[PDB]
Amino acid sequence: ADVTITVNGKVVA
Amino acid sequence: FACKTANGTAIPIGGGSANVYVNLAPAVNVGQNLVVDLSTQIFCHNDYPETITDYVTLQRGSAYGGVLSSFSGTVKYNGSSYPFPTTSETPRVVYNSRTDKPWPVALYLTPVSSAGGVAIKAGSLIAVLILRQTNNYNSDDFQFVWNIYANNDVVVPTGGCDVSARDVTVTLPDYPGSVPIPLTVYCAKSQNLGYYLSGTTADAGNSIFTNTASFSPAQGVGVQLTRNGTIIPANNTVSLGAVGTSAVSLGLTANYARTGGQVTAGNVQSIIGVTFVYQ
Repeated sequence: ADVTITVNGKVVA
Repeated sequence: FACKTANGTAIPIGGGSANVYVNLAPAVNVGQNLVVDLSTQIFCHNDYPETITDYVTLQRGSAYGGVLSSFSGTVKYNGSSYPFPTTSETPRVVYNSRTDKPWPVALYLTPVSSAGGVAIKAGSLIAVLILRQTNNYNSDDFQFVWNIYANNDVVVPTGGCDVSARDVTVTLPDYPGSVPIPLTVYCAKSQNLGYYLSGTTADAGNSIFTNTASFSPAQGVGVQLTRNGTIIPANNTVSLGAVGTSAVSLGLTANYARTGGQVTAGNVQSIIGVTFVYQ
């Protein structure tokens, strides 16, 4: 690919 | 004829090949892409100005090396452009003064993609340049090799267009929040562009990238990208219309989306590729 996107997140209870 | 690099480091002249470390700042230009402007990186002078004039040409067979070996382009030598790899000896540059003067050389690459890139890590070979040195008073005629190495990590663009970043990291707010993805593209001249996403998905719609978080991963959720509220599945090309010299946003936003079963607490990560195409 030309660009790599790293998406971080979190589910909190 | 004696030379040094931008930070003042001597380049030994003649005899054996020399490994010369330079900073580069590659960029798309109209019709060709700058790999490296050596005129800001290599500076030469003459230690006997009163009595000797030095002449230096770039010889046939000068070419890219390493990861750029398979590419062709042009070399700008002393204000004129020639094919690269070089197929003839260039005209000369004259060094008369004790005052430093740039070596007036820039290397360009012929585009082969739309917005592709080739990574060059610091320490890697960029090009192999063959120089020929003569003078105005005797028969001395010697040829020698400068192996040009990257001093800094770069990505050389191989297309008509370039991106704001080759690697983008975004952090979503806590579930179920969303976040814009800052990512834009521009072109050296106007081009009609599209793009598509790549990655592993978790859903029937091929639109939720799997959660690959290593530690304490959440269950039941992945990452889904949208543009102006429209979901973008993997491997489905989105149009950007015509992209000129000012940056055009891809319009991407990251969201969480459910993949089935209960959602459980934990970390989320997805790695998503973007690839550009001409339309």
